[PDB]
Amino acid sequence: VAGGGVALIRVASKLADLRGQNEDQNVGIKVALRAMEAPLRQIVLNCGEEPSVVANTVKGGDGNYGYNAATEEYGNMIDMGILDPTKVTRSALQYAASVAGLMITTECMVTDLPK
Amino acid sequence: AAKDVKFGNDARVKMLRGVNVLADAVKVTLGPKGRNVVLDKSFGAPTITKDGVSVAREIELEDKFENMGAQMVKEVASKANDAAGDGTTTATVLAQAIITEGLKAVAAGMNPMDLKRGIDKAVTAAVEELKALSVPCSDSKAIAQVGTISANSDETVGKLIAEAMDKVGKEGVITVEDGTGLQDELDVVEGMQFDRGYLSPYFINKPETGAVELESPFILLADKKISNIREMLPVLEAVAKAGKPLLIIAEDVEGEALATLVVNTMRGIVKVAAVKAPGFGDRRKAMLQDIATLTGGTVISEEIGMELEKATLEDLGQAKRVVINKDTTTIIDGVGEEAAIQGRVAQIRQQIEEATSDYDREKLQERVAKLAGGVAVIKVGAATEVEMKEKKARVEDALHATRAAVEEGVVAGGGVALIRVASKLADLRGQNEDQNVGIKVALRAMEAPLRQIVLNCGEEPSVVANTVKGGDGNYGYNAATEEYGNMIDMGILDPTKVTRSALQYAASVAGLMITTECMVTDLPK
Amino acid sequence: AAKDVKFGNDARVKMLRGVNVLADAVKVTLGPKGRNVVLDKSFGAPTITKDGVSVAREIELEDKFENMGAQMVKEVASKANDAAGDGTTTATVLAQAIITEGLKAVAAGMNPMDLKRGIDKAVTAAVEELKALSVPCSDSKAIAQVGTISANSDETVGKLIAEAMDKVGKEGVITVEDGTGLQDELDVVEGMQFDRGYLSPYFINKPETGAVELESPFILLADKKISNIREMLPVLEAVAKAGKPLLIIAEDVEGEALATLVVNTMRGIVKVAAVKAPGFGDRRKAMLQDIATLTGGTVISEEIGMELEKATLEDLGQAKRVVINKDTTTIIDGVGEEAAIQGRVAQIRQQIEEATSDYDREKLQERVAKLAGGVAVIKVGAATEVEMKEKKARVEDALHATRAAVEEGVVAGGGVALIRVASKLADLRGQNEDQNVGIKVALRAMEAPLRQIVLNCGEEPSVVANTVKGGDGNYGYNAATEEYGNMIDMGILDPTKVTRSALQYAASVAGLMITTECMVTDLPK
Amino acid sequence: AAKDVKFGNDARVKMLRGVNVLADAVKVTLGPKGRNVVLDKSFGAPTITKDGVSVAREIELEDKFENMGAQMVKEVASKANDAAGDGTTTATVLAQAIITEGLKAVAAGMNPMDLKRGIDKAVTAAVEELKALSVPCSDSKAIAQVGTISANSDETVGKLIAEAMDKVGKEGVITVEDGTGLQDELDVVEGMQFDRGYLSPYFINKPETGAVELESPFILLADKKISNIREMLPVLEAVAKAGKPLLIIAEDVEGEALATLVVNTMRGIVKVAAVKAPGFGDRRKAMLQDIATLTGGTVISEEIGMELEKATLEDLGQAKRVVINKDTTTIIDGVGEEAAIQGRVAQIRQQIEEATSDYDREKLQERVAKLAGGVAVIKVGAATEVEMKEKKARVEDALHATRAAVEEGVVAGGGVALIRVASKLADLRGQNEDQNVGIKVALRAMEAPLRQIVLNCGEEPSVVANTVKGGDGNYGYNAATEEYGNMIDMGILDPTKVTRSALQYAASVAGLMITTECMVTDLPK
Ligand SMILES: [Mg+2]
Ligand SMILES: [Mg+2]
Ligand SMILES: [Mg+2]
Repeated sequence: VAGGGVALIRVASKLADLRGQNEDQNVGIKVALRAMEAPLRQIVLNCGEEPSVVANTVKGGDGNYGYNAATEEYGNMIDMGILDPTKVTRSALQYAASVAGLMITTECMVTDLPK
Repeated sequence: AAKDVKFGNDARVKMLRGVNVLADAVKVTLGPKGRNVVLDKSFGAPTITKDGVSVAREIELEDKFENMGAQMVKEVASKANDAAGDGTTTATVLAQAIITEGLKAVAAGMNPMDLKRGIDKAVTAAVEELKALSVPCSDSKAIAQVGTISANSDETVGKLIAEAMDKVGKEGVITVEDGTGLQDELDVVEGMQFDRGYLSPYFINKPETGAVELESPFILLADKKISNIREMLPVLEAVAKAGKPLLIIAEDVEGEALATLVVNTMRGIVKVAAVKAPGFGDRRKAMLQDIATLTGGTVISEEIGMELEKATLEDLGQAKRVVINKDTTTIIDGVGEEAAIQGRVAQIRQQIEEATSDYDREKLQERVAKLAGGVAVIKVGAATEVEMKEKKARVEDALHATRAAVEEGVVAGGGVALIRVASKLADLRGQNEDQNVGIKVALRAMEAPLRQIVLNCGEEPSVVANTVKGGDGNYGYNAATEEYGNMIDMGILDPTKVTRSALQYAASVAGLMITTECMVTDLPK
Repeated sequence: AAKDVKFGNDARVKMLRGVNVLADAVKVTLGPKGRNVVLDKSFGAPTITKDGVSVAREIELEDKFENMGAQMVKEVASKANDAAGDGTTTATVLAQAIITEGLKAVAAGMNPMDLKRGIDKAVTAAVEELKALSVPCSDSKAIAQVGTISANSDETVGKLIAEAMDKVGKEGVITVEDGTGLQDELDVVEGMQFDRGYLSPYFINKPETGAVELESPFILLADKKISNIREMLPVLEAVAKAGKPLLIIAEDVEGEALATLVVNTMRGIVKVAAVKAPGFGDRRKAMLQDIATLTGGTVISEEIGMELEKATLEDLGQAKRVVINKDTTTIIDGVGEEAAIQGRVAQIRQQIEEATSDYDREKLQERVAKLAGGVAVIKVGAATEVEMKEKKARVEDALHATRAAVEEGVVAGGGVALIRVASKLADLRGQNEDQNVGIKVALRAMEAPLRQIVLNCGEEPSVVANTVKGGDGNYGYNAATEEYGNMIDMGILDPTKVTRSALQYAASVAGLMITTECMVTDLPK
Repeated sequence: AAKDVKFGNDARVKMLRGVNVLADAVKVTLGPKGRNVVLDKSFGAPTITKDGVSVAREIELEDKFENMGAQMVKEVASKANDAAGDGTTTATVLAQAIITEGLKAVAAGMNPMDLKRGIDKAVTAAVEELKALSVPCSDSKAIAQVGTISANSDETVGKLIAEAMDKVGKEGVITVEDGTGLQDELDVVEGMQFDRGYLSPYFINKPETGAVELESPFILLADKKISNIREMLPVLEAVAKAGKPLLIIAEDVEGEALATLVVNTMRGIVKVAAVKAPGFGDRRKAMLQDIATLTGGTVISEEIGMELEKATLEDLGQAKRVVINKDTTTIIDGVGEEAAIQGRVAQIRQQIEEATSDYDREKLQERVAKLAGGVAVIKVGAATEVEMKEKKARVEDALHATRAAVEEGVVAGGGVALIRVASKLADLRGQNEDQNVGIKVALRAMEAPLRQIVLNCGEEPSVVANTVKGGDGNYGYNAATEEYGNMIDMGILDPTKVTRSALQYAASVAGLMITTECMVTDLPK
């Protein structure tokens, strides 16, 4: 799939109408969708460009169209040769959401005393 | 007193921390989705306001260096409001932006003087671009539209202002007063206006407008400098008995005399205000006599051998109303006989024929224009007193906006005019690299107003700013409705004078602060 | 002075901490099982009260930001009591609930302005739902019932109020005085009432009601602004000799004149009160002559050339009693000749015939209604003086409740009306998700009054709230008897005006506080 | 262990503080009027040195972030000395200059990556300019001149080096040893040199040159990785009895085997050093056997089934001297019979005939050149032992200088070549403004060496720097004599390799440090 973090922002854009059983779940959805932009924005931030503007333009397009962070031009990311294995992007998201879900639902922590 | 002296970077960051407190306090109120500021009053409940000027007045800091920084920007930013009736907040936000990026550059080791000269070059260029972008406001239809937009989409206000400007002209004098019923009124009366403000800000009795309003006052006409109250006592006691306020127009009031009249008005033993007589030299003496004839008083000139001690309340002229602000004094409805005034006018026109110089003819022509022209008086009517006072305020505010619109036109509001103008000056360069940075500092600072407005709305400043640069002319972002289009058509505009004044004043103080190497103030204790 | 400036979340928590102190102090008194609050005075034993208004006025906090928070809610919550005679405590509890949940949402990163817009939309909807829920109070039977319920199940009070409103009408003026024996009295006399309150809260001599009562006072009628005490010395000295109190009705009393009169009354050398003249412009001059004919005084207009220094006792009008509060001035039993008043009335009924405008005839119809209508005077009787004063208080309190009930009807009390209306607005939405949260904040806040009442009773708020939502109409939980049923039937009700006013004022200040980004106050020391 | 983590600017100023301590300590020694640094050792009187390398090795800081800054610059600056035999101090002063100005730019808000790319572009360009400015050093006359200048104007040293290079060629191997009397000696012996350095810096027994020098050592040749010392014990014990040092040439020596050998050498129970065998794969196996034939030892290959435990003293080869530094190993005067070596050479020349590939022939030709070529040995003679050791040091130092001069030529010394090259790159630009600043940072940094030299002399850096830019070519300022002229003619020069290496290594770390956003280190605990 398209690399440079645009695959995650692409699929998040397709899931705007996704809802759950209640309002709390709906927020949980929007939290996840908004988090899927974090990789792209960070890549763009490291380049010294505005994350908001690039994220905005990438959402505008469809498919594997995105922002090549190296050359600072938009186009088909697969064609330009900026890609990731689907397994990588999938795995990264699922593992991220796994630990995030556990931490959000943590009410108690037990550890040894400072000294 | 022993002084605390700071230098260089140490001094400049103190100023910057001061300007930040001011700017950050005022800039929250900017735009249609502007936030509230709560101002404390230890005699009742606190004020909740979205007026950036009200907030600015309150700002004073404990650190004396930080305070100096805040007071410098306040001083200059307020001059924008004095000129155009708007854009103190804008001037403050611009100043913050220019100083912040200016000091970054100074720390990067660039010459302050070159930075200043680069900023100034970008501003001169930007002002010319504002002229180009400006849509004129000439015909009565347009005057009504601008008055309507300025008065919160109220067509009755636009109509009032247009009718008033039709009576006395575009360069005419227009007053606003309380109405006496539901009906609005428009009358022209014997009056005059000259460019002399109050001689103390402590005389202000209407703090909203920042002006002194005297109802049915006596006017003292002195052709001397009053430094002592000793010579004023027989006159002050004769007006205290008549129980009416007093305007003094002298060559100057200063020293003992000023201080005493400040404290008396504040305590409220006698309501008094003071302004310099208009002009200087021979022409001052002549204009004092013009006001004398208008007001039906006699000038008390020490040159023919009159003393202020022997002055009686017969000598003082009187009008229905006087309004003084920081720059101007307006005398409204003088009690002068039409015989005397028309006689004075005929006497001036005689001198125009005998005048040898062009300069002399022009000066005499602007004296006759004052006497002959008079003063328009808009009485604002409404159903309830609360509605009447509210509408009056909108009329005064719209009047100032429309006056400014007539002078220099209108440009896209919402901070769009500045960002548009800045986008046209990408290729502007200076004498060296340091000046080039000074330019880019200014151009980047011109986005600050828009971005802040967009930030207050809760939208991304960068994205909006980006889209607005894409278009051309008066195309911009309506922050209220969240749609792009022609800003003038959508009715979001500013007088070109406002935007111009805000930028020039902002760049003035910013340039001075960037080129400050030393500060001196009293020590904390 | 140097200021302390706070921003954003840091500022908003301070205000919330402040409102919590106010709300928590006042809300303990809410409901039939309300708790006592002990208020300290350093002249005697401390006061024990269940009056939330008494508690609120005492609350002032040391932290100047926290204080500003408390004073803002006090200011606005008190306007609920001014309008309807109840619901300051309710407004405070609502304000706390809206602010708390509002600020949680702001911290979650939702736009304050949208939250406000959502709250406001929920309120507008809720007010209409209150209109729908409202049971009218028209017939004199119903009036007596509401008066009885308001006066702590005393049927004598209900009868008194019903009989009074039967004589002077529903929109008639009704006064309450001390009785002269066991029997109650009811008399209609020459009188008037206009919407102008005291010009200084320091005139208040009956602090419980928060009102100025003057017994057999002279009334000064001046058609000018009084700024100096110099011009009212001959009149004040003439009033001191007669040893009667003085009411001043002028265009305005401000500055040194106001200050001097405030101090004089507090020292107690002369008892005086000042109010603005009713209306503005030409209509003011007319109404100032109406009170002149009623009292049997003459207006001291400077327009036809009369001075205040040449005003004797005979120029002042007089009445048997004047009652002034924050909004209203009532003139009771004037000494005007029936000939003069009936003549003035006939004169105005002449002008109604010659009136061209509908607006002119309705304004003249107001003035005739005041002069012709007069004022009802209830003299409350009892066995002892202690019982008499106690009953009088309940009559005044029930009178305001009944007046409000006549205007807008009655709804289920005990905080049930609010929770009922909130349950009907589950499907209300706004323009975006932020506004939707604003709605849910408001809806959830409307339960706060009920829950607090239930909490004070020692029952579970969530369970009761749950059951009340289950039912429909004016079915609710009687907190006194711990039974469910028709709240109106069980005699637990509020005037619709009270509940409405409390909600709208609560939402007003809450909306402003949520959209506050900056606060400015003096420095701790 | 728990870590201390710093980010962004906070991290980068720490590194700069660390680099400053290093650079400031080392840069005082720079130039002909360089100052002394006193280095404390707690076993005698302190060292007084003008050797910037000696100073650098001592520098270690308490603050762990500052230390990291210093250690990074040390690490790479030392690579300059490894390559060319000079310019660690120059590399350090350059690095300081690039980092200082680089971080000023980063704080001004310029993209670190672009700054780095601008710096790198300026350096690539500057290296090309150095090649253009370079005067070749080819003929034997020039060899002697450079050797003389490098050996402190001693013509005997220049001749010695020239005569040595005449014997074994320009790409020949040359050693320097202690003399046995007054006369100098030059002999060519059976030896070899390969590009593998010590496997631990703790093997260094000559800390001044930073080298391992073993006298009459045994050489162990193992075709395996040695991880455990257990397999080494029978060989180590046999060597301890003969009482001679041991060189281990294996595939690799790591883990417990390395650690044990490090501790044993530092204790001094057996003096031992370890290096990797040259090359990799099949080429490695062949070259191990080349060393075996040369030293007259046997390769212990586990491939054909030999164990290291059954290795006796006869299996080890021996030479008269081995010299190992960070990059190179030189085996001097092996005890291999001339029959066996010439036989091995003849055997390889046979394989050249049978070789099909050109790559194979070139690789075989390298191996023949090593075996057949041998090693030149200069024995330096003098009257006293003190004079002999002193001259020997100057010869070693001049030899490295001359070798470098032969490879890439010479350019103007005294920091002139860098300032000259920088002056020719004024019009160099990049892809954006950030890269342009990156270029100007680098060009301005290239002046740092000259300015520091001039500062140490007590003259004004800016004035001298200004004059040197005025001229062209190898015209510059002789800091010793305070005269301008052709720097090469005056005999103030540097090998082009030195100046090139110093600049590239300086820019290497400066680039990495500028583009650092996070640092991780252990806690102060
Ligand atoms: Mg304005
Ligand atoms: Mg009440
Ligand atoms: Mg060397």
